[PDB]
Amino acid sequence: MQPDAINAPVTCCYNFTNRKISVQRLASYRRITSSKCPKEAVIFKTIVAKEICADPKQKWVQDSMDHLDKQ
Repeated sequence: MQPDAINAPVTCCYNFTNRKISVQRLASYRRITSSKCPKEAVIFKTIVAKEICADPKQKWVQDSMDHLDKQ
């Protein structure tokens, strides 16, 4: 499949944020799935360039995808 992602760094989330984030401040996102991680997650990159770990299961989270996907 991959060429040789074995040397690629692996990024995982260990806890999730508890405060919802404004759509006006989210710049991007990415899904965390590597089986090397304790669990699935979403990493939101903010307008002030901060990266936050969020629960895939939360509505605010999912709706934030919708808006970034241009809804």
